[PDB]
Amino acid sequence: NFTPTPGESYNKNSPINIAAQNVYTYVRHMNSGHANYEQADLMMYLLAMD
Amino acid sequence: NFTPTPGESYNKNSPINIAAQNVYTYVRHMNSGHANYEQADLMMYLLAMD
Repeated sequence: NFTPTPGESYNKNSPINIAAQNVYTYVRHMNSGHANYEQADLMMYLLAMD
Repeated sequence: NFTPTPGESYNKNSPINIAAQNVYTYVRHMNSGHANYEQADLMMYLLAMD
């Protein structure tokens, strides 16, 4: 019986936040336009999808 | 035992600021969208990466 986790996180130097930065600059630099969401909104969406 | 430096800088006519202008108009004119950072933010990022 398990709980899905993003890993431990205490600050922006966490691997989930560095991954949020990496995936947000991948997605934002592939989509023409001004986004309305930040990197943390995209990673929280990406965990809710999990 | 050395200290890495951007060169001497007293105003915007400095070579680090002219280089900031040059690299910022290279990066901004290759990326579709409205940036949120200025030229000085990009050059300070580019020195922190060094």
